[PDB]
Amino acid sequence: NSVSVDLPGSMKVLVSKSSNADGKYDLIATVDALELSGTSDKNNGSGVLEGVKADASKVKLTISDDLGQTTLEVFKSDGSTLVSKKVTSKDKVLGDVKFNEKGEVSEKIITRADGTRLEYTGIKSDGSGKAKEVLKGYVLEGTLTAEKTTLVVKEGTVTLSKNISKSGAVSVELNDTDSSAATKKTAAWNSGTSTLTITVNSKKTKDLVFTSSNTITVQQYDSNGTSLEGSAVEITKLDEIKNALK
Repeated sequence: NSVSVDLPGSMKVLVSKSSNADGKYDLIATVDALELSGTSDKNNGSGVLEGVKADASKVKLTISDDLGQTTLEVFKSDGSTLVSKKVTSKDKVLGDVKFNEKGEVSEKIITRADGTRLEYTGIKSDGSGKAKEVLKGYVLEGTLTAEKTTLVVKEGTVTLSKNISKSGAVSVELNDTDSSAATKKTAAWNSGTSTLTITVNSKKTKDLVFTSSNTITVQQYDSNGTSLEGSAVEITKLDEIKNALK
C-alpha cells in the first residue's frame, strides 16, 4: 500500500510505504489523466516520474528532495527537445514556459503567489519580446529585453514607464512632452520606498507607490505642495492610473 503526498502545483504522488531490494521507493502519479511512474532513493515522495502522452510526447515530473519544488516537462517523442516546462517553486510561484522547435524559450508566464502575472510572449533569441503585467483590476503592456521589462501607460503628452530589471528591481519614470512650465509633469523616483513623486509647476502633486503586494496607490499632496494629505488610494482600474497622470 502506498502513501499519498501533496505536491506544489496542485499534484499528488503515491510513494510506496517501504523500499524494494535496492532500497528504492516506487512512485506513481496521475497528471491530467496521464499515468506517470518512477523510482526514488528517497521515501518522502521526491524523485522523478515519467510517462508518455497519446501523441508520443515524453513527460517527466521531477520533485525536489524537500518537496519544495515540482517541475513538469513535456518533450518531443525522442525525449531530446523540450516543448513545455511548468515549475512551481517553494514560494508557490508558477513558471510556465513554452519552447520552439529548437527547444528555445519562446514564451514564459510567471504567476505570482498573489495570482498576478508577468506574461512574456514572442520571445526571440536575444531574450527580447512582448510583455504584459496582469494586476488585480487592470493590465499593463510593454516590451521585454535582456536588460528589462518596460510597461507603458500614456495619457495626453505624459508617458509613464514601469521598469522591471532582469533582477526584478522596479523603477518608474515619467516623461511629458508638454512644454508649458505651468502644466508639464516631471517626476522623481525614490528607489528606497518604491515611490514616484510627480511635480507640476514646482509643486509636488501626488505620490504613486508601487507596492510589494503588486498594487499601485496614489496619494495627493496639499496645495502647498509640501506634505501629503488624506490617505493613499489603491488603483483598481487602468483608468485611475490614467487619471493620476492628468
